Amino acid sequence: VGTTVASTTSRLSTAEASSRISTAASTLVSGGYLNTAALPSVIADLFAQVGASSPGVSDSEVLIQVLLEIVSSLIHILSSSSVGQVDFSSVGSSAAAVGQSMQVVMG
Amino acid sequence: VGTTVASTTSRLSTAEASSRISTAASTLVSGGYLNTAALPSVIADLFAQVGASSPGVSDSEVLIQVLLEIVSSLIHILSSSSVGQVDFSSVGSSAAAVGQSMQVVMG
Repeated sequence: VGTTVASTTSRLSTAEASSRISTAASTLVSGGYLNTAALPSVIADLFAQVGASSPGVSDSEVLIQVLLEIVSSLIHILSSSSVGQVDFSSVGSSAAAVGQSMQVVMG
Repeated sequence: VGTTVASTTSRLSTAEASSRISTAASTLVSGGYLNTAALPSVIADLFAQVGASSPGVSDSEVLIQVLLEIVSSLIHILSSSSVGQVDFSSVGSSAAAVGQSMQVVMG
């Protein structure tokens, strides 16, 4: 998986990755916060745009790119945030929400 | 990669993943915000914890688990956050930070 990281990172350092990330973060917190109703939408989009440019790529490599853009977006958001008071009793829904989104990337 | 998602999600729904996520988020925003100095530390930890339980697993499957816990944590945080004013000029460092952390997971 190592060599795979050096492949997706090379394409993520391009202007293209910047645009996608902007749309992923712009929609992720569009309404004003994290919308699970878009989580699966953004993930499916990124994998679609990137998957269309590299159809001969492997499901793995393409996957590493989808997560690279997703994190890059949400991450850029926290940079400004301050992380107030979060309840650990939410991790359950958080892990479930993400686990369900993956279902949209594979189908 | 589809079958891989149904494999990591099955183990992520266990109390084990819950704990890991707690430390991933508790430390991700410990100081009060996102610390890039820990980004590579948390990712390397999760990959180690899960990698120690499933040594016969594939670098791919194990990878999908490392990102599943990371997102579950950060995500659980936003649930409480309100996402103030974020600058798109931060995406660059965001994508770079994550793209650099991967190097700590495989080296």
